[PDB]
Amino acid sequence: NHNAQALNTLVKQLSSKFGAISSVLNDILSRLDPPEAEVQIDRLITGRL
Amino acid sequence: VNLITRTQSYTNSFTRGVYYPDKVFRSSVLHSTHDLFLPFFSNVTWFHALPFNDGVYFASTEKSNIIRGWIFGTTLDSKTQSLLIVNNATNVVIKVCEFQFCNDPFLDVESEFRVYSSANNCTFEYVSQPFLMKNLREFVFKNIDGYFKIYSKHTPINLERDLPQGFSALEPLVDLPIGINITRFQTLLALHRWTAGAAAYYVGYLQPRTFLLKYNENGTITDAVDCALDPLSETKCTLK
Amino acid sequence: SFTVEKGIYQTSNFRVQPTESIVRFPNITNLCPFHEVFNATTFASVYAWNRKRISNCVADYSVIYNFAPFFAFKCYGVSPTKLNDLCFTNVYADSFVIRGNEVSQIAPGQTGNIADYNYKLPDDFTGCVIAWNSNKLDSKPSGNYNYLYRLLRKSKLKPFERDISTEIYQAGNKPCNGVAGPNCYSPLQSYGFRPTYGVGHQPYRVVVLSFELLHAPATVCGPKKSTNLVKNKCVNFNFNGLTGTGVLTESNKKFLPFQQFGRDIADTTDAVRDPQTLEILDITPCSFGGVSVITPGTN
Ligand SMILES: *[C@@H]1O[C@H](CO)[C@@H](O)[C@H](O)[C@H]1NC(C)=O
Ligand SMILES: *[C@@H]1O[C@H](CO)[C@@H](O)[C@H](O)[C@H]1NC(C)=O
Ligand SMILES: *[C@@H]1O[C@H](CO)[C@@H](O)[C@H](O)[C@H]1NC(C)=O
Ligand SMILES: *[C@@H]1O[C@H](CO)[C@@H](O)[C@H](O)[C@H]1NC(C)=O
Ligand SMILES: *[C@@H]1O[C@H](CO)[C@@H](O)[C@H](O)[C@H]1NC(C)=O
Repeated sequence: NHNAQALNTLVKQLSSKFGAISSVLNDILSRLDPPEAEVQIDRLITGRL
Repeated sequence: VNLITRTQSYTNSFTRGVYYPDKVFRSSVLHSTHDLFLPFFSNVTWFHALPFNDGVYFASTEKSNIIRGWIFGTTLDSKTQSLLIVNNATNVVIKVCEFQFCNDPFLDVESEFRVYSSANNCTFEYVSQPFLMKNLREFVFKNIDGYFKIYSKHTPINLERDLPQGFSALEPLVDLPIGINITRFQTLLALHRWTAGAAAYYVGYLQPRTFLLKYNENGTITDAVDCALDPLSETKCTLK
Repeated sequence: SFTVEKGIYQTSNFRVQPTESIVRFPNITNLCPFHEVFNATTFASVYAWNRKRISNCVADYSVIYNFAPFFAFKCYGVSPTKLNDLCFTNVYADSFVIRGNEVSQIAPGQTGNIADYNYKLPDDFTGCVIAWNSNKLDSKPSGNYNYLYRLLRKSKLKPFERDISTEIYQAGNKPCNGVAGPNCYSPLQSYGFRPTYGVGHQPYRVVVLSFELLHAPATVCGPKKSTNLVKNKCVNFNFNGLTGTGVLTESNKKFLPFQQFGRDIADTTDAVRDPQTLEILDITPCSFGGVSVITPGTN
C-alpha cells in the first residue's frame, strides 16, 4: 500500500503548474518563442526537483 | 388573453440533476469535480416571471405537448435581447431577437403575435431537430462565460406523483455562443383556438458544489456523492 | 576512472526514435472574415465598441501584414510569428478609434480615463493589439465630431464591459433634475479631428483580438495541410492541435457521441478520435528503458 501510494503521488504531481501558463512543455515550445519560455520552464523544473 | 393561473407547492428533489461536466472519456475511476449542481435532497418547487439565478433545473412529465420552448430575458422587453426557444413537430427554432413580448405569451396554434408584438435587430438564429421527443423529461440550463449550455435527459417512468429515486446522468444537448445576461425566464404554452387547460412542472436552482462521481468500466456515470451533505459524505469524499 | 572492477553498472538509457509525422487538421475551406473587420470605412466610438465573433473558419493572418504599416502590433500571450500554426476555440475582435497618445492605455493592468470608463482589459488577457494611424480617413478639415468618449462615471468598469447610458452626471449633492446646470456636466465628450493636428492627437484605428486556448474541440485553425494515417509504429501525431508521439492502435473503447479524448487514473491521454473519420484509436508510449554494462575487471 505504501509503495503504490508513493508512486501514485509522484506520478500525479506531474500535472501541477507551479505558477506557469501550462503544465505541458510541448505546447509551450510550440506556442511561445525561445527568449521567453525559460521563465515558465524554471518553475516546473523547481517543482519537479 | 389571460387564461392561466399558477399554484405553488414544494417537494423533495432526492438525488436528481447530475450531468456530464466535460467531453472527456473515463472508465472505472472516481473523479472529483467542483461545479454548479443541484444539491442532494434539495427543496424543489412544483407549479400547476421566475428568476434565473445561476442556472435552472426543469422537470416535466406531461405528454400533451402543452410545454414547448422557453423565454429568457432580463427585462423581457424589446429594448434588450431575449432568448426564445420554440419546439415544434418538425424542428426547433432558437432566436435572440429583441422581441416585444406580451404579459402572458401563449401560442395560438400558430400565430406568434400573441407571444411577441414584432421582431427586430438580432444576429443569432438556430434551427435543428426538436429538443422534445410515463415519460420524464429533465433539463438543465446555465449561462456562463458567454455560452448558454443546455443539458437534457428523457427517461421512462412508472405512475408516480413525485420525482423517482435513482441515478440518470444528463447528456449535453447544446452549447450556444450567445453571450448575454439572463435574469428571468418563462415557460411557453400552446392552447388550441381558446381553450384553457392546465400544466405542471418541477423547478430547482443550482449551486456551486463539489461532487464525487463514479465512472463504470463502460463509459457511463452510475453513482455520485455530495461532499457537503453530511459528515458521512464528507468522510467518503476525503477517503475517495 | 581508467580502471573498472568486476561488476554490473548502469550507464545510460535508450528510447525508440519516431518514424514520421501525422497531421489531421479538419478539412473546412472557409476563410475567416478578417478582411471585413478591417478597412470597414466605419469604426464605432470607444464608449460603444463593436464586438465580432469568429469561429468555424480557416484563419489566415497574411492579409494583416500587407494591410498597413502598424504603429503597434503587440501580442501578449502568444508569439506574433507563430499565429499561423496554433488552433483556437473562438476568436473575439473589437475595433474602434482613439486618440494617438492614449494607445498605451490599452494594455492589461493599466489606468486612465479610457481604461476605467471606456474599455477595460482583464489581467490574464491572451491575445493581440493592433493600432494604426487613420488621419487620412477620419479627420475632417473643419472637424469630425462623430467620435465621442465617456469622461465622468460613478465607478470603474469591469473587464470586457460596455456602457451606453447617456445621462447628465451629478458631481454634487443637489440633483441635476435633467438640466445641464452648474456642477452638472454631460457624460460624453466629442473628439476634434483635423488634418492640421500634430501627431498624438490624430485619430488611430485599434483592433483587439482575443483567443480562447485549451478549451472544447477547437474550430479556428488550418492554414496547414493534413496527412494520411499510420498505425503500429513510433510516429508523431497532431490531432487538431493535440501534439504527441507514440504508437496508434485500434481501440475497443465505447466512446459516447460527444466525447473527444480519453484519460486514465494517472490523468494522461490514452485515446483519441480522428476528425476526418470517426474512429477511436488508442495511444501507447514508445519503448524506452535503461542499459547496463556487465564486465569483469579490466585486468
Ligand atoms: C420546502 O420549502 C417550503 C417553503 O420554501 C417549506 O414550507 C417546506 O417545509 C420545505 N420542505 C419541504 C419538504 O417541502
Ligand atoms: C416547425 O418548425 C420548422 C422550423 O422553422 C418550420 O419549418 C415548420 O414549418 C414548422 N411547422 C409548422 C407546422 O409550423
Ligand atoms: C436595432 O439596433 C440597431 C443598432 O443600434 C438600430 O439601428 C435599430 O434601430 C434597432 N431596431 C431595429 C428595428 O433594427
Ligand atoms: C445584464 O443585466 C444585469 C442586471 O440588470 C446588468 O448588471 C448587466 O450589465 C447586464 N448585461 C450583461 C452583459 O450582463
Ligand atoms: C457495456 O457496454 C458493452 C458494450 O456495449 C455491453 O456489452 C454491456 O452490456 C454494457 N453494460 C451495461 C450497459 O451495463
